[PDB]
Amino acid sequence: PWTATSGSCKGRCFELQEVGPPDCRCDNLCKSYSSCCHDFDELCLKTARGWECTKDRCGEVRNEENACHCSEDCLSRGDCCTNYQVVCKGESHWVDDDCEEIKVPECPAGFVRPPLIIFSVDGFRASYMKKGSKVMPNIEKLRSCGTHAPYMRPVYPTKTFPNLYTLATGLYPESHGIVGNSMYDPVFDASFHLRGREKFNHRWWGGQPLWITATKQGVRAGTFFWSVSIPHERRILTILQWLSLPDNERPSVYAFYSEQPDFSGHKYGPFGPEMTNPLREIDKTVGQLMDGLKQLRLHRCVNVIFVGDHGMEDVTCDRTEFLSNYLTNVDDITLVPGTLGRIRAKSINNSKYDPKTIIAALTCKKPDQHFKPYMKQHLPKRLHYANNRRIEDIHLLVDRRWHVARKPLDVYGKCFFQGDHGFDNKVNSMQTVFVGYGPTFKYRTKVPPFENIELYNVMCDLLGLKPAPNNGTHGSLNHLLRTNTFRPTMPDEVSRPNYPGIMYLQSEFDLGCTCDDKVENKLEELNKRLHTKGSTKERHLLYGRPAVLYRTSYDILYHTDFESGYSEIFLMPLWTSYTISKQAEVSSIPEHLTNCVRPDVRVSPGFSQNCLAYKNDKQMSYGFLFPPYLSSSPEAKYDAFLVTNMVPMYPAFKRVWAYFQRVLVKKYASERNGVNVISGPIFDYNYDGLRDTEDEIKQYVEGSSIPVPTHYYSIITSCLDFTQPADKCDGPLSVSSFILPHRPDNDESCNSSEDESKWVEELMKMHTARVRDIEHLTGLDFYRKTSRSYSEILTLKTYLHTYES
Ligand SMILES: *[C@@H]1O[C@H](CO)[C@@H](O[C@@H]2O[C@H](CO)[C@@H](O[C@@H]3O[C@H](CO[C@H]4O[C@H](CO[C@H]5O[C@H](CO)[C@@H](O)[C@H](O)[C@@H]5O)[C@@H](O)[C@H](O[C@H]5O[C@H](CO)[C@@H](O)[C@H](O)[C@@H]5O[C@H]5O[C@H](CO)[C@@H](O)[C@H](O)[C@@H]5O)[C@@H]4O)[C@@H](O)[C@H](O[C@H]4O[C@H](CO)[C@@H](O)[C@H](O)[C@@H]4O[C@H]4O[C@H](CO)[C@@H](O)[C@H](O)[C@@H]4O)[C@@H]3O)[C@H](O)[C@H]2NC(C)=O)[C@H](O)[C@H]1NC(C)=O
Ligand SMILES: NS(=O)(=O)C1CCN(C(=O)C2CC3=C(C2)CN(C(=O)c2cc(OCC4CCOCC4)nc(C4CC4)c2)C3)CC1
Ligand SMILES: [Ca+2]
Ligand SMILES: [Ca+2]
Ligand SMILES: [Cl-]
Ligand SMILES: [K+]
Ligand code: NA
Ligand SMILES: [Zn+2]
Repeated sequence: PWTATSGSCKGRCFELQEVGPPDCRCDNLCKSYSSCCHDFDELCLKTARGWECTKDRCGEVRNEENACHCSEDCLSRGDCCTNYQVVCKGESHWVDDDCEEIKVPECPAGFVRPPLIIFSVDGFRASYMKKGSKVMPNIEKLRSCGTHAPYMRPVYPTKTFPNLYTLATGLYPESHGIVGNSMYDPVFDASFHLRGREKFNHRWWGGQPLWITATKQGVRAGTFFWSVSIPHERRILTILQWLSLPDNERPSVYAFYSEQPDFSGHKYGPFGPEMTNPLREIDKTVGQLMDGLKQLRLHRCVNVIFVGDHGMEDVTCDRTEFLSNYLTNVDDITLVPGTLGRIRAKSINNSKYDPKTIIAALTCKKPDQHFKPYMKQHLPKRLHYANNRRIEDIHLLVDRRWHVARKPLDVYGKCFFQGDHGFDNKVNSMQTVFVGYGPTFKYRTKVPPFENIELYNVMCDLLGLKPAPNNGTHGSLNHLLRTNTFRPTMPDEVSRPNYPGIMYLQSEFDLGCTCDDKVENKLEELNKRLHTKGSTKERHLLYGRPAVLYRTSYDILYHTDFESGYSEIFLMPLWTSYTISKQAEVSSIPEHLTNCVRPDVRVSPGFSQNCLAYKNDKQMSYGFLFPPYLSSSPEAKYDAFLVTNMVPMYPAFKRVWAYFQRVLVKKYASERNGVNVISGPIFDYNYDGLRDTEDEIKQYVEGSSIPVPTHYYSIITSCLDFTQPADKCDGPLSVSSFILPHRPDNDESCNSSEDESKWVEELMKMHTARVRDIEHLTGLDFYRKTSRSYSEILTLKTYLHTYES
């Protein structure tokens, strides 16, 4: 829209509030709206004499034409060149100073809290920290002397706006709404693009980003965004000038963004020899900032975060898959292409368009096919990439180093580029960086890798703000912090369990399936009773029972080898917990326990499954949560065939589940010196990442009230010190978990005609999960009763086992 650009920026340069149409603008974003006053360049973007003081300029008379100053008044004016005190007052560059612990904020009088400066680097791959260390001394000083992770995991897709906005909000893209760098919203009937004006409309941007959270709570925020044409040196000088403002106008939070190294990375690849110079240049910018802070006596006052959005992979246009090689109908689709694919109908008036036929035509068609198609609800749940109408139903997960495109003309265009990003967020090349330096961060401390969704909470903790509701786990990053830790309380248990005893006779049941229990001494008779009353429960429930965080009716069921929380509403366990020692033996299913299920005399027939429904349902079979293969004794093996341990399983999924239970659990116990396993169903028919209520379930076992899970989870816990057995661990724990999709075929696994040893593990790795993912999906809270700090437990709950080298 039109602006009066006739007015002036005099005494307004980089003003901290964005003035409306009646005026022309002088803020750091004015150029991006073509709204600056005519004299913005002249007054606000000075360049004369460059960015550095020289000996000749020391004690110059102030000339207001200069980009920066070397006059005696510059310190109190806050506009010296960042090297002024080095060149003119015999001081050292910050990077040449030994690091010294910052135990408290050393701030000028009138500072109410340490400022936070967020320095974001686009496309800064995690491995640049080591690989570029010789050319980035300032960054290396921040890293070594402050708090750093070896890498930080971005969100999917590993694109720029989704990640930058996740850093801003603590939200998954599905929640904040920036699901891609390009998007179509069918409700608005509008398109969002990198180029163009639509991206500036507020309706795209969900959640509450840090600058708003700060403003709403009375903390002044620096104008976060810089028009691209403003040179980095000017952005630095501007932040330092703002930090020199009076107490009642000075921001408490600042942001710097660099388009490098992403710009060069796309052209040259992540490690192209051309990459050295951009890394040197970013390091020089960091050194300007630190030297400038040091001049202002703020270098032991501010907290600095050095963070990236995502990494960068080698991708060249010869590694392109074309949908025109697969689809005969290729002109009837719209593709959002590149390092991910999203497909929809070109016209909503095409009644032929059929997603099922599209998926089929894209599935395992070429031997080394470098993408895989998914309906979005079938994507790995760790990606949290489905619950937004801007995400098309059909998704293509693209292999690292490749692109997908609709037709070969479209690519001639990725042949002028050698790098890209966007792939699955567990891919090593997509990982990025985190360093925190300052009074509130720890000193010379390495922390484990963590996800970028956690940072918003921490930025809030650094500024004294209450975060808006978000997808971080607040407290899981307390180990990065010297002070201002957030100490939450465990959620309160909402439903208390029943503990049913023996209440039903065998003949009350009509299961249609019933084992012929033929076997029939008081040493063992009291033993069986004590096991049913929970005498072995300390062995199998190592960390307390899970708490149920919603209103329901459920029963705790005790057994020799396993304990369960059985839902009377869903007719199956919510959780089954058991411990397998390193010594445990695997056994096979005896004939008196084949093709049959036993009534559980603690649970009414009306609250039990039955076998007739499985017989009648020609598509659905059943498996067991506690694995009968791992029963401790032949007497205990009967418990594994109780109807209360049965769950609905498609025969295709049974292949996966049996291999897990019969092969992998024991392998893990051998490798990890025992494991504790908690397994159960998940119902997420509306693909929102949250536990379904009973009225959301779309599929039941034929002719019954038995709901069919969308997924099966397992949480596998052992001692981080693997010289201690899982059931006698004195210290921190180790965990890996999965959320496997409960699918009626193995179309996902292109090698599934082979033996399970050639494909099931690969599937499970792709569907690796955090405990916290499982908690959202089940309304359960785990690790209630450990010896450990609750924040250490929150860290453990956010861990993801990625399987990357
Ligand atoms: C990740 O973390 C996030 C954040 O915690 C989790 O996301 C939250 O999840 C909740 C459950 O799905 C969801 O609760 C909704 O809220 C509905 C109100 O939503 C609107 O207002 C929200 C609050 O706005 C105000 O406050 C904030 C505070 O900071 C300010 O910044 C605001 O400016 C306001 O002052 C607002 O956040 C929300 O934003 C969404 O929608 C926008 C479009 O308007 C998008 O721009 C934005 O990106 C958000 O979009 C996401 O979320 C929506 C779902 O809301 C989703 O569809 C999108 O795909 C996208 O994912 C809205 O503007 C409320 O109406 C809902 O109530 C129904 O269900 C409840 C259950 O208790 C019923 O009891 C209730 O009766 C009600 O039923 C009625 O309506 C039904 C639905 O239409 C209808 O069918 C029925 O018959 C009834 O009539 C429910 O409470 C939060 O909205 C959501 N927040 C965000 C930001 O996403 C997320 O779950 C976490 N993920 C995981 C995996 O853990
Ligand atoms: N990869 S690619 O897309 O092929 C490539 C294309 C070319 N390209 C550009 O044109 C850049 C993209 C971009 C520019 C210019 C300026 N810019 C911001 O000023 C910004 C900062 C921010 O910072 C958010 C901060 C929140 C706190 O944590 C640190 C980040 N957030 C947001 C928007 C999300 C709101 C925006 C983002 C680079 C990327
Ligand atoms: Ca980026
Ligand atoms: Ca759900
Ligand atoms: Cl995209
Ligand atoms: K069946
Ligand atoms: Na297959
Ligand atoms: Zn990029």
